[PDB]
Amino acid sequence: APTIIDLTCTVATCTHSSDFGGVLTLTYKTDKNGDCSVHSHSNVATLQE
Amino acid sequence: YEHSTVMPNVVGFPYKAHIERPGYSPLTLQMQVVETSLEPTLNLEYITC
Repeated sequence: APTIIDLTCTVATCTHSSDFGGVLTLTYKTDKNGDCSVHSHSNVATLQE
Repeated sequence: YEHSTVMPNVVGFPYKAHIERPGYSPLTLQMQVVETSLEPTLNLEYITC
């Protein structure tokens, strides 16, 4: 697994609609390229992927 | 998306309207008055010669 350090998130746009109406940008630092899993830890917002 | 503005009644003045929709990048559209005409409603009383 890749090691991820110093990660922050900023919200580009948000609109509380029925569809997926908000978009997130995450900044990170990694040692290798890889495929690994993202999650949200509340039901106030639902991710798509 | 509905928008409303007010533009001066001047021939040749370059009016530019700025639309800022929450989910999209801002848009600027240009309106210009090429020509104008104002006609009264006339009812003939008589003629002379």
